Amino acid sequence: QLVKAPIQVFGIEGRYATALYSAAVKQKKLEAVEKDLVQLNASLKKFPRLGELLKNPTLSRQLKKDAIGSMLKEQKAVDLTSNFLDLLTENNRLKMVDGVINAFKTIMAAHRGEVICEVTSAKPLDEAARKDLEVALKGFLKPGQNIKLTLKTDPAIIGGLVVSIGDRFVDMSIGTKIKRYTAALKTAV
Amino acid sequence: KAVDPIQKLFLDKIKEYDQKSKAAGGKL
Amino acid sequence: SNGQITAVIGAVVDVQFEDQLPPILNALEVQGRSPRLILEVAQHLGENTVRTIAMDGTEGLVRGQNVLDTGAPIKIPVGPETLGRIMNVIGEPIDERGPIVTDKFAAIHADAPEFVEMSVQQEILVTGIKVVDLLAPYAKGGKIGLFGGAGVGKTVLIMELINNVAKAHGGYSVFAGVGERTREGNDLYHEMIESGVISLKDKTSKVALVYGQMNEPPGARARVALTGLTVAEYFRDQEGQDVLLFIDNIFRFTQAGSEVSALLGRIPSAVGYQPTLATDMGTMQERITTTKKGSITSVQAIYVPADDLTDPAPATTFAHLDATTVLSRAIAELGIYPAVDPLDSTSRILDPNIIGEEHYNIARGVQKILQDYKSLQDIIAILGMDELSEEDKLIVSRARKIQRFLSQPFQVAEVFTGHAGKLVPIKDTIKGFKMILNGELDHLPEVAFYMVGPIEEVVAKAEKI
Amino acid sequence: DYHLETERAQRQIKQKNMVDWIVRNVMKSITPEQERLMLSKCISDLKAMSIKA
Amino acid sequence: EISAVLEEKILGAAPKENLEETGRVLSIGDGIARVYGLKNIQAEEMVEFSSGLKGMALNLEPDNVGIVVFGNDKHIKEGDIVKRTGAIVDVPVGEELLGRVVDALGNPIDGKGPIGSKTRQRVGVKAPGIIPRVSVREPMQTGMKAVDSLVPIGRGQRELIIGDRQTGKTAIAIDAIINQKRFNDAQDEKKKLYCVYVAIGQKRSTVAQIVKRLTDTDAMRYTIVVSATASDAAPLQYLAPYSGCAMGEFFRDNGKHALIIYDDLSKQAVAYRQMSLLLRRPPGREAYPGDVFYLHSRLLERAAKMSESNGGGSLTALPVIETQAGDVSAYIPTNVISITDGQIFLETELFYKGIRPAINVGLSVSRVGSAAQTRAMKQVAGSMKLELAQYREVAAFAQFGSDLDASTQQLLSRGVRLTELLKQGQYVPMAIEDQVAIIYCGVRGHLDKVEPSKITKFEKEFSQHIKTSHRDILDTIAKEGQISPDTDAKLKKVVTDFLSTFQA
Ligand SMILES: Nc1ncnc2c1ncn2[C@@H]1O[C@H](COP(=O)(O)OP(=O)(O)OP(=O)(O)O)[C@@H](O)[C@H]1O
Ligand SMILES: Nc1ncnc2c1ncn2[C@@H]1O[C@H](COP(=O)(O)OP(=O)(O)OP(=O)(O)O)[C@@H](O)[C@H]1O
Ligand SMILES: [Mg+2]
Ligand SMILES: [Mg+2]
Repeated sequence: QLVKAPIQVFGIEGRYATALYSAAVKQKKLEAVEKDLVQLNASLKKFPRLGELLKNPTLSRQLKKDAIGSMLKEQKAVDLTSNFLDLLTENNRLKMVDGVINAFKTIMAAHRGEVICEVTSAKPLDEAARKDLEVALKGFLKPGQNIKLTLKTDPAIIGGLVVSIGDRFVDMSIGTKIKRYTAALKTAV
Repeated sequence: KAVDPIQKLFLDKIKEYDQKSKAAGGKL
Repeated sequence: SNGQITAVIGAVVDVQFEDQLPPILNALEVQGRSPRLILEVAQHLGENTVRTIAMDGTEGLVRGQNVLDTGAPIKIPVGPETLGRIMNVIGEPIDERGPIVTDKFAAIHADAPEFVEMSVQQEILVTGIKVVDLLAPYAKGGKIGLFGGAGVGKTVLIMELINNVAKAHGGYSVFAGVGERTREGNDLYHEMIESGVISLKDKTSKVALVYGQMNEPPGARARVALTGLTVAEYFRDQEGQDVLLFIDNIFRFTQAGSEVSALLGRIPSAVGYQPTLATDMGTMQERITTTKKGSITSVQAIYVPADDLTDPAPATTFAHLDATTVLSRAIAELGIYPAVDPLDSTSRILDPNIIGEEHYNIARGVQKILQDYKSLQDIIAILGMDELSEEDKLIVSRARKIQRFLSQPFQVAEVFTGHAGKLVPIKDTIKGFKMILNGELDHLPEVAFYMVGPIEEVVAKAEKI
Repeated sequence: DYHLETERAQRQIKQKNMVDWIVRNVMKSITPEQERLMLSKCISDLKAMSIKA
Repeated sequence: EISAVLEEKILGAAPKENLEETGRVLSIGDGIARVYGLKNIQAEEMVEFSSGLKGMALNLEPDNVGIVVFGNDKHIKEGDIVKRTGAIVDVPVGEELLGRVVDALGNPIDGKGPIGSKTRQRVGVKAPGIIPRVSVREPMQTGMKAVDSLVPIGRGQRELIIGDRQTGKTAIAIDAIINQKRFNDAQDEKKKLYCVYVAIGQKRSTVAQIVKRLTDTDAMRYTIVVSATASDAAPLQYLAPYSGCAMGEFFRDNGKHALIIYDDLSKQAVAYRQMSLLLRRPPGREAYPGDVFYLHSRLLERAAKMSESNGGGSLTALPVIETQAGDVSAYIPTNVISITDGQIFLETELFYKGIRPAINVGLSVSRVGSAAQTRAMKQVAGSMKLELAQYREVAAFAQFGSDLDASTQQLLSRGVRLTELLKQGQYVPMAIEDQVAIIYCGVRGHLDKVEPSKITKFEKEFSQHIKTSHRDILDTIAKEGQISPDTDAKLKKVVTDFLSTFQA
């Protein structure tokens, strides 16, 4: 018996992430195992020598679990994350330690109900733009939801607004709108 | 019932082209 | 329990269940479909996911669509209520005559009858076709295969067998249209209602029609032969009847299995076929047999691809048949109809102790002259007829007379040929070939032997010239 | 047929000429106050679609 | 004028912006795009790429969606936006497509403007079953003497045009399209026939020359040309027979009658083999996939004659198959022969000798047969079929027959006149009354004194004399529907008068 994940994550890396999520939610360590995994991933990014050492297939797994154990005692990881990384180094699966962490981040984002929003504008703006954009994006929210907003700048769309949601997308931008109008001109008669 | 400003701009460019073409005697 | 669609690739659908997996060969029903879409479980993939084969089109299926487990394999109506009706692979009536109201149902997947339940008796089934009745006679209760390419004539031959055998038959008939023309299904259906074999007025019908044609998806074409078997198995077992089963054509069952097997993730076998070609065919063909409870006389048209008899699907079908009738394109291009190859058709009852000494000796005498003709044909082709003066020319003259006399006009081919159909008793057949073998008709022209049934019509045609 | 083909040829070159003239005139006529007005309309249309549910 | 059309096209092309469920391209190559997302997408649903290309959702997988691109895969990059169209793959259908040349998606390519169709029809509709069909009993008039007499085609039939390259397969199909002008111009709507020409894998210049031929002969008014040429992608050539079939199934399901030509299905099988091999599917015979039979069977089975409870319409298919060195025993032609209701075989040897159309009489089959031809043609072509068979048997004795019997010489002389009778020039289809009269003269012995080198000139002049001086004979034949012995005696007299007036 495994607890159903909030969203389906695919691949072998998603299988490990759902196994870790199910084990952490059967116990009461969902927030703890997320905190040390994020701190572990931040440690691996801040020290690329550790990432090259774990992904090295020449080194024996005893040296990998010792290096994992030495760098996880400082994280104060207790039982789940230590066994999770011991399982990753028992198999030849710690080459994608970034993959399982990213998949586990995706599960926990949907656990809190956060929906990723991507809004693209030609020029950055705030005050009047950001206030109404937050309310407009909040109108798509069902109860029990959070907004993860990512703002992008791109002059190739002339102007307008290219706003995307977790699965939905619109192209209300000037560049695409004049493009289909000119296409209508060429296909008029 | 507000129209698209790009559509209004496109109609203005059509009218501007038509006025300049009739002022040029039908020439390009 | 209740499952959800995980993956749709062609006719193969992957369904994931939560509590309990359905067994293999179980029938699953998709919920949000206005017509019934049936999935048949083929294998367990792990992680509580089963891989199924759809019996209809898979367009419009989304991932996560709810799938219900029926808890049983595909059950189809069986009994007297199926007589005169047309049903599809899943037993739904497609004759627009209302539902098939019956209390009897049977799963299309059943075990073949055991070794104890086998009948060893062999009796000759007289057809009225001279080449069939002489060289490869059919057994009354037994498996008959009609091998042939495209256009050599197998539907015509199997329609002539229906016209001759099934009209005067004390029992029931089942026709399984497997991957053939829907036009031919419409022609056969109206032929039955016109000949009285299907009665739309009362309950005197004698044939049940099961049709999954070449417009159907590969899942339906690979299971509709099993539906025709299940109707015929009920008549043999639960009623003790002598049943006729016409399948046209059984190659489409194997061909549709290869199309599904590409999507089942199997390593392909020889000539791109499924690895389970012989085992799937063997499971299907061993259910079509005569037991001690009842007898099934099965005639199975068998398409050969690219006119190749060494193709794995016809080659494995050869060992499943008592009598084989191989139709040749070279014979059909000579105008000889039916284009049965005399030196490639076997019967397994061509025995002196079964069909008689004179029947056996005439059949072996005919085959000996035709085999000698084939050996001499290379000299005839390059050099010419100048060979051995009297002896070899007499062999050629007799063999060409025999080849013409093997041809026969069919009653079902009378529409597009003009020649009246002939039903020839087997005594007249062996008498006719004995006259040719004895040399009593060497003076007749060989045109007189062509497309005439009895030997008295040969001499009457010669006198007419 | 000559007058029809002459009319069609003149219609085709006039259609091509007016297409490139409109494209050049639309691209060269970009104003920031109208761009902010179109940005506000895009936000309002996005807010209207969120309400429409 | 032009400004008003330009203005109304801008106002009519409203964007109608709304949020659409979208996906992201993971990997594009070999004509297959793997797309991340599209949770609620349907199987075989049409999608839109950001570049404007359409695609069909072929594989639904847990992590990705495999999409068959209807175009060149150089317009699609990894990370593009793929939008759901919300509908399974369909094309425009209707009478607005008559006179228009379109691609496999139904988009116009002849530059005559948009298509004002109000209806769309799926390209993957299953064929009609046993009950809605009925027997084929209405003639299909190709205008060819050798076809309409010896291989008669009916309405609702699938007749294969098979041969080698440059043997006249397109010539037969185009003349059949041109011939229907005499029925479409008439007021009898039951004999009206619409045409759909599907060009698969051909040259685009060849399609343009075909459209020019249809336009000059005014056969374009009732013809739809679906073009997926050799420069188009393999999915476009794969889709085009089903797109044209859907356009022809509009007429079939609405009480009208349509003729469709797939020129050619051998190139569609090559395009489908390319798609199958690029999808890593197991190759079979001649590297073809196992479902290459189901590729043509699900297509051709939609050509059917409907019952009176379904409107009485029909769809007639003329698939084209190109053989290699006259090999009809190959894999793909044997598949189509097992699907269709008979084949018309074209010989390279007859084509080299000047016999055009180079139809093999002994190897051409019409499974429908005489059930779908007129009484006058059936009564005369039955005798010609017997006489051509008699000439075929005694043709081996003409090689060395320095001295031959009078009966055998008569059979040889009659067969030569009948062989010269079936010859017919390109782009000149004949009315059924003209075909019946010419075949009747050659089969009764009227041409035994006419030299075989002057039969075609006799065909023009004697028919002209009948159409001018003896129109009462044609009126009697049209009223009776056959040939009476009294009309036989009158035709004997006017033939004797005509040959005596030409020479004496
Ligand atoms: N007994 C026969 N007498 C005369 N002609 C025949 C006979 N059998 C076959 N033919 C000819 O061959 C054609 C093919 O007929 P048929 O449909 O029986 O072939 P088939 O092997 O079933 O081919 P397919 O693969 O198309 O189903 C007929 O239409 C007819 O022209
Ligand atoms: N009856 C005829 N009279 C005169 N010319 C003819 C006749 N039939 C065909 N032709 C000519 O023969 C040539 C080949 O015919 P066609 O192009 O129709 O054959 P095809 O099978 O379509 O060849 P392809 O392989 O190019 O498709 C053409 O130039 C055509 O004009
Ligand atoms: Mg058949
Ligand atoms: Mg051609």
